[PDB]
Parts: sequence; C-alpha cells; structure tokens
Amino acid sequence: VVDPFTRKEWFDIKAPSTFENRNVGKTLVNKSTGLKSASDALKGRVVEVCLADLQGSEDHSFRKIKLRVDEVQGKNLLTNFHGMDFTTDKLRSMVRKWQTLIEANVTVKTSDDYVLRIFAIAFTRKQANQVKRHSYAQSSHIRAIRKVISEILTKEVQGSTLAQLTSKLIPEVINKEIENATKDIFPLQNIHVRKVKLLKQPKFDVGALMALHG
Amino acid sequence: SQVFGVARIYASFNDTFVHVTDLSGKETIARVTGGMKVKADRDESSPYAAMLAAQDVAAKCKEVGITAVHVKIRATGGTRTKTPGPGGQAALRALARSGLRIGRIEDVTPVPSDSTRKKGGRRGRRL
Amino acid sequence: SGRGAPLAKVVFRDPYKYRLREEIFIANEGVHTGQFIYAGKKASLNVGNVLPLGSVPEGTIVSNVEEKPGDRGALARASGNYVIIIGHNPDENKTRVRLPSGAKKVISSDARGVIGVIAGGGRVDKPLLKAGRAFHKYRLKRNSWPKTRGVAMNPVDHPHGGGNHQHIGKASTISRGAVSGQKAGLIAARRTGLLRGSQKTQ
Amino acid sequence: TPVTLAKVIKVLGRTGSRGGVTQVRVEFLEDTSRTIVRNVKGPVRENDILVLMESEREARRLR
Amino acid sequence: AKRTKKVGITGKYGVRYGSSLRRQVKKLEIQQHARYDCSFCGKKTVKRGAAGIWTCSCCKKTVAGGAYTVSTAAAATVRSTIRRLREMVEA
Amino acid sequence: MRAKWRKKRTRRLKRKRRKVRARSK
Amino acid sequence: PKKRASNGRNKKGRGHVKPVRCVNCSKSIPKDKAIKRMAIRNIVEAAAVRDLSEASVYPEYALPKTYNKLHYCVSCAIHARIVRVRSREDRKNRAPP
RNA sequence: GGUGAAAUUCUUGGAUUUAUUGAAGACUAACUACUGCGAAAGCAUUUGCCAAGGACGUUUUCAUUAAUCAAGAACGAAAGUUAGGGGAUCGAAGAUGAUCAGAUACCGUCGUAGUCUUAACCAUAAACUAUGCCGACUAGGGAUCGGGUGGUGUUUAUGACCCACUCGGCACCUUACGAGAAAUCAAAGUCUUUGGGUUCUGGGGGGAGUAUGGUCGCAAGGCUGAAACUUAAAGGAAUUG
Ligand SMILES: [Zn+2]
Ligand SMILES: [Zn+2]
Repeated sequence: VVDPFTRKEWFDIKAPSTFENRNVGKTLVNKSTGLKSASDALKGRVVEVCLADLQGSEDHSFRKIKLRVDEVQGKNLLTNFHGMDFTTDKLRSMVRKWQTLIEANVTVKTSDDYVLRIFAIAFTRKQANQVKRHSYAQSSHIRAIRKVISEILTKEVQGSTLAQLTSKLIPEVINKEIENATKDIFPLQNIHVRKVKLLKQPKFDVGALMALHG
Repeated sequence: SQVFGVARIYASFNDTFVHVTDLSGKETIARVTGGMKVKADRDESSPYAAMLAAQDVAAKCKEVGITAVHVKIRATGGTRTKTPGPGGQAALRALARSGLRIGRIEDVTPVPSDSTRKKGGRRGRRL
Repeated sequence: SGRGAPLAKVVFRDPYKYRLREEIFIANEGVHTGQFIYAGKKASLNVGNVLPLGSVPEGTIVSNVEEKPGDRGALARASGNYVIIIGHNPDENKTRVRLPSGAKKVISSDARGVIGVIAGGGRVDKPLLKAGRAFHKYRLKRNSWPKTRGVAMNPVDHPHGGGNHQHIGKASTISRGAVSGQKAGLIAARRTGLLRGSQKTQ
Repeated sequence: TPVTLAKVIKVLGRTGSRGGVTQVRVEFLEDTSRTIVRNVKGPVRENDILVLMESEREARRLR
Repeated sequence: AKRTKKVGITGKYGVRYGSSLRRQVKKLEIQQHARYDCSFCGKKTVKRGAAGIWTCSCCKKTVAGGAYTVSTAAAATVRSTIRRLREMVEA
Repeated sequence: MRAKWRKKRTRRLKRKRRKVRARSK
Repeated sequence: PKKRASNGRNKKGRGHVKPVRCVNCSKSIPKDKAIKRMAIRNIVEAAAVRDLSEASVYPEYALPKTYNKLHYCVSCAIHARIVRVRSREDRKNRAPP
C-alpha cells in the first residue's frame, strides 16, 4: 500500500575500543520524520555477533557476544559489552558418554557499581596408561573443586572492572589458572565459563561510555 | 563492503517460513510462508514450496540490496519434536542458489530442561 | 467496632510547628507496638512503612493503595486482600496495577500505598454456627439483617411473585441497557455455573 | 527458461509401485562437475541425453 | 481419663449444628485459642482481647497479626518475597 | 473379561445391595 | 513363560527409576526400558557443499554437524526401525550393528 | 493452527513466529551406566544446619547378651476425602470438529476436580527377583562400586593412573558333575543314597473375597470368612501344523 522499504535509514554501530575492527554492523531505524523519530526511537537494540569478526581469527568461532547500545550521535553510537554465551554446536559436540560433568554459578558485584552472574563448566578426561571406560569422580572431589573454582573465580572479581575484565577474558588466562590450581585432583578437561549475565545496569555514566572510542 | 542480515528460519512440521531482519532483529523484513505460494493445506511443509517461497524472499531482499546473511535454523523446539522440518535444507539450497552470501551458520532450537509435562497422557498419542 | 480489620494509632512530629500529630492507619500484618515507621519517597522497604508506588520496583505487594494522589487512602482496606504492581511507564508517569481477581487498572505513579498484606486474613472461613453471632455482628454495622425475601413475599410487596404458589414469571438476563424499576430478584445476570471466566485460563 | 540438458551416465536402481521409476546419478553437460540424483520414468541407456524443466529437486525413495 | 473421644473442645454445643460444621469450628478454634510464643519477648504468654491482635502478657508488646494465628502462610511467604526484593534492589 | 471391570461390577453391586438395607432397617 | 533373562531392562537393586516420554509416539516409559540413541550426522542434504562454498565466504567455515538424542518407545521403535525380532537364542547378543 | 487427509479456533481491532523485557508456578534435560543409597515405598541443582547409616581398619571393649515369630505396632506409590495457598502446563467428566452402518472410543481444540504445599485420614497394587528369613559346603572366568595392603611402577612432596592380593555389594559369560515336567537354575543344588534353626501360605474349577457376624474408617472402603449350590475338566511347559 505504501511500500515500507523506503521509510528507514541505514545506520552503523561501533564496538568498544578494547577490540579489533569495530565497524561490524549496520541496521535500520526510521526516516527523520516527526512524532518521535530515529534520534530517540530505538535507543536499545541489543545485537549478537561472534568473536571471529571481532578478533580477526577463527578459533573463537564459539562464545558469541551480545552488545547493547545506549547513546547515539553523529549517525553513530557506542555500545557496552552486555554479555556472552557459547554456540550450541560446541556444547553437544563436547559432551559425551562415560564421563562426568562439573558446574558452578556465582552472582557477584564488581569493584565498580556493576553486578554479574557467572557460570562454569568442566569435565573429566582419562589420562594415559588408562584402561577404564568411565573415569568418574568420587563426589567429594566434585564438592572440593566446586568451591575452589568458585573462590578462585571470585578472586578475579572484587577488582578489575568489566572493561579490563573483558581483556582478561579474551586471552583465557583464567582457564590456565584453574588448571594450575586444580591439577592436583584430576587430569582435567577443557574448562570454560560459558555464561555471563547482568541484571542491574546501575546508571548511564556518559563519561565512561564515551571513554571507549577514538 | 558487505551488508549483513539475519535469516532466522523456522522449520517446523506442516509448514515453514522465514523472514530476514537486521543484525539486532528489531525490524523483520519480508516474511513468507508456504501458504503465500501454495494453497492445498497438505504440502505446506513441502521443500519444493519452501524453495519457491525462499526464491521470492531472496528477490525481495535483493530489491533492498542485502549481501551477506547469518542463517539461524530453529525447529519447533521446546516440548515437541526437537527436529527441523523437511524444508530446512531446501530453504538453504534455494537461498544460496538465488545469489546471496551466507556466513556463520548455527542452530538455536532451545533445548529445555525437564519440565512442563507434554501432552498425550501416560499412554501417549496412539493411532 | 464493626470493621473486622484492626487499626493502629500512629504519631508523627509536625514539621511546621511544635506538635505531635496523631493519625489512624489500618493495621497491616506483621507490625508490632513500639515500632519505628517510615513514610515518603526516600523510605526503605520493610513491612509497614508507606511509599509512593512510583518509586518501588516491579513485583511488590501493598495494601490501602490510593486511586488518585490526595485521596488519603481509598482502595483495599478490608481484612484479606492486597494488590500487586505490574507495569512501570515513567513517561506520562502512570503505572499498571493488577487487582488480580477482577481488574487491571492504571494509576498515577505518585499515588499512596503501604507495603505489607493487610491483617485479619482467613477471617470469613470461620462459620457463624448460629443466628446469635450474625445478629451481634450486623448490630455494629447496619439494620440490613435479618433478611427477608420479596418474590416469595406478597404480591403488593413484589408484583412478580407471591400468592398461593411460589411463582416467578419474570426474566433475569437483561441486555446491555440494564434499565431500572424491575430491581427485584436478579439484575443483568447472563452466565451460570462456576468456572474460570477470565483471561489466561487453564 | 531453464531448459537444462543432462546425460544419464549410470543407472542407479529401480523403485515405484510397479518398479517403474529408474533412478540415476546424473550430471548436466554444460558446466559439468555438478551432480544430482534424478528419477526418470522409462528405461534409460548409458550416456543418454535428456532434458529437464527443473533446476534442482531430490527425491530418493518412491513407492 | 478421657473426657470424650472425637469431639473434644467443641463438645459444649451438644447435638446441634451438625458434624462437619462443629469439626471445622474445632480445627479453627484450637488455633484461635492456642498459646504461641512472641519472638521479641522469649516466653509464650500471647492472649487475645479480640481477633486481629495478639497481646503478650509479660513485656506488654502486642502484635497486629492474623485472624486466628500469629502468622498466616500468605504473610510468611510475602515476607520472604519482600526480603528478596529488598536485597535485590539494595545489594 | 478383565478382573478390573469384574471387581468394579461386583463392588458397585455390593453398594447397590446394601442400599436397600438402609431404607428397610 | 519367563521370556528374557533380565525381566524387563537393566534394573537390579533400584525397584523404580524415573519416567520419560517418547518423541515420536509420546508414550510414557521408564527411563531404563525403551531406547537411548543419538543422531550426530550432518546439517546438510545431498552434498551441496559445492553450492555452499561457491555462495559463501569463509570456505566451509566449521564442518557443521547436527546433534540430537532419541528415545523411541517400544512400539514406535519396532514400527520405524525394521528389525524388531530375533531368533530364540540370537536375542542374547548385544552387538551394536 | 492442526492433523493420514480435513474440520474446530484465530486472522487489517495486525494473527504463531520475530528483539527489550516482566510476571506465576513444575522440574532438575543432556552427564545418566549391566552405577550408587535405602527395610521398602522410593531417592538426580548448588550451598549451610540437624541428627543418623552399611562397608572398611582394629593386638580396644562386654561376654551368649542370639535366629525367627502368634497377640501387638512403625513405614507405606498413584488415585480419593476434609479445610486453606495457586492454578503455568497436562488433564477421567464435560463441550465441540472429524471418521464410522452407529462412535458419548481411538484422532483434532478447549476444559471443572485433580495434577504441588500446609494440618489430618485412607493402608491398597503385576508392593516382581511373581523365587520368605539366619547359618555351612559344591565349578571356572573377566569386568565394576566402596574400604584396605604391597610395587628398588607412570604424572605434578601430597593428589590422580597402572600391576598383584584381599573384605563387602548391585551384577555378568561359560559349564553344568546336580536339580527340574520343561522354560531354566549357582541356586530353583548338597532329597525316597528321603531330617542345619524358623514364621506364613494351598488342596480341582466356580459359587466367592459374595451376604453373614465382628472390627477400623464422616466416606471411598479395609481385615477374617465355610457353605447351600453346578461340574469334568480348567491349568503349566514344550513339539508339529
Ligand atoms: Zn512478649
Ligand atoms: Zn515420542
């Protein structure tokens, strides 16, 4: 009746400055008409993207990131890291029979006025010179590794605002820390965190927002 | 310089439909189902009709001028079949055949934990 | 007397002149004597203190809520009810409240309301067991008891009933134009049988 | 006008109610090296030229 | 020496009113007249001048509570809900 | 038949037979 | 007559385990009785990798794989999978193929 | 939408899907097995508290205190009852659309009680290993859970893996000298070459768990229970069609 494809404006995004190439997405809003236009229309389109296009490599084909926009300016914006989550492929590719599963979850308040709920995940591989089929734990081992993983993870929180925590998570040094801390228990398997989520955006803070570009 | 969209395919039983959208997913663009292209009420899930509708969807998308797409397949999901439909492959086939770049494939059929007792009763749906 | 809900005498310090102003709040559940109480927008959240529902999160539970800002309390005072808030639209600062067994209402965000369920729950379940307690109860309220029927009563007291037999001969299911004058018996009753008639059935 | 041409190379098997549907793993001549499985009605010899109205369609089993 | 078998406290009414009625009245009246324990007085000396209130003898610190119990299940659960909500909005 | 519905029939007949005894005695 | 050695399924020293539904027939069965298999084939039809590579950047990208788990009920399993029965003694074998 | 096919229902008052979320409850999916615990019924999220458990180690301790069991009691799946919380899902009745000679049945869409929790009841099941408890002996073999002991063994001085043995347990393959009517049995064996202690239960099939009493339960019903009365077989295993 009106053919609505010619009633929107082609936009672009800008990731934070603590990553590689940022011009990674482009979307639509509305024409610059009246009655509350694109300048104040969306103001909150959450967007998904994997880490391959954000790091330049491809080994990060999992652990996709969800980003949130808040402020718009000069036909541009700047987004804050909202969270991340694994690809569904790797989960059911990793999980297999005749082994164990270990998990944990903690909700913490960082140094600054943010909160975050973090998850964990791990398995138990059989080492060399082994003939068993299962390689299971003893139920006290799981209780010990659970609390030590919880506390050694919380030690990274209470300090390191989420800005620097993003660059601490990108190289995955915390997994090597977990390995070094818990090698006394098992021969370990691929340790991951698999989920961060937030539920208390404390305030705007346009200063720290605009501090991530240039 | 490639502009990205998101397919977000829903491939359930007895029909199938798609709609391209922005990377955020706030503005769906060009939604087409089997009913848009065939009226018989049985072959709504036919992969032939699925491809016939995907061709028109790709044409309407190229009219706006979109290049790359992220395909995200989803079956009926939940406490149901947990299996994509028959047209789930012919959709991708026709979409890639109709001049459009594909990248970053993934499934998003949401696996649930055990809850919400499925229908059919204890004895289940019997013929 | 009369109202089955208890009440409590509260005291504040007037800000404009040296005086201790007393007031009568309805006694919600969980409060005790000698207790400190808060009021206003900057108050915390502990059962008993009153806040404006505009400045409290989604999913609280309040009683004695106001309908317009300044009515000084005008909704849900009886013994055995409360109300939950669902919506929060800051622009045109209204808010959706779910009166969960009969309505969904919109109220100005600055309206008054106290957190905490009203006291006296489960009161009605106790059977009266005899006419004397009903008599004493309605004594401290109204002269609308003992009730007496009209249709079964004489024809002069009810034209559509009375006489040798107990006849009716009228109709109950009235159209959208529920006129008056026939206001004896039923009025605008359409459906029958007790079932879950609402949105979001099961 | 996708009046495509294809040379039946290898008769695969036979299906159908009467056993009257001959399968083939054919590849079309113009820009070859792209294979698809078709189901012809009548008997087809080797290196048998053939025409097609459809561009892509796969139907393995047929009773 | 069992003064009765099945009727207990509500046997004063005699034969009138029925069975289920006075049984329900028993199951409510035992709770109505039970002697609970005030949290901030230590002892158990709560009595009633009228429904809705529970007055502790020693300490004299009364409480505006339920109809026939110091705390209904609705009160007990909404207290926990408000606790969760306060902790969420604060911390 | 099945013992399920056999027992059902007999148990209903039990109540039916005992019904008239109340009206009698 | 006691047909099979194990009465119904792998259950000794538990009495009761847990119920679970079928996907095809939706019958309710104990978790230990019926069928527990996996489907880890591919997210693709007849090849089409030529088309994918020619019409997609990032050549092949991931080598994608499908993932599912199946609990076929007792009747639906034998209906779909056409094997069902075995000899009076061959039932004792436990070969996957 | 939904089914084998269609129909019922919704649908320009924007339909299911699609992004921000926000609410009510049910549960702990994949890990999840010839694994574990419990007297059974049963028991799968993490964390704290509460007291209890079998196995293992013992050059500790008391010295027959023991096995089973009438009468007596505890515990007891689901459904159901009494009065409160919520009713998201599913869902006997019920309402409807299909199919059918008929279909209040299978199938499709809704849908009350129920489907959880609190305080009392009910004591039933193919409550299955259809194999009662305690104690000795008789064949072989490999895995596996827990505890324990050795190795001039492997990985960071402790944890983890391997090799030999041992105590207890869910179990498993072979062989059966033996038993059984056979299916099969490591006990269903150590039986006319008839006897280690001990409780309960049955004497052809139906009448029949029937009314009769008694007893427990507001109630669904629960426990004990021969007859009068008709009959020739019913019944278990396995062989050939
Ligand atoms: Zn006191
Ligand atoms: Zn199924």
